[PDB]
Amino acid sequence: TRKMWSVQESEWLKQGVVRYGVGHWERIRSAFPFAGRTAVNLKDRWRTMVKLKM
DNA sequence: TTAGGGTTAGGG
DNA sequence: CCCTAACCCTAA
Repeated sequence: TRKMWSVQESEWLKQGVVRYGVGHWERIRSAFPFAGRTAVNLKDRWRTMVKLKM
């Protein structure tokens, strides 16, 4: 069953993009305790986030 | 391993 | 429901 991204999970992705740049999905995943999220999930979530503008 | 188009299932 | 966010597919 798919799982909605929490606000904490979302905030981790913003700080990861700030600290390491966009496209560095596997580097951002190792910098935060992402449980059950792959680097592709992070890439998809970011595209989702820029559409909703977050 | 990531980018970008495509797929799907669950929540608004 | 059914739209869209969370998924998948794959070239390079």
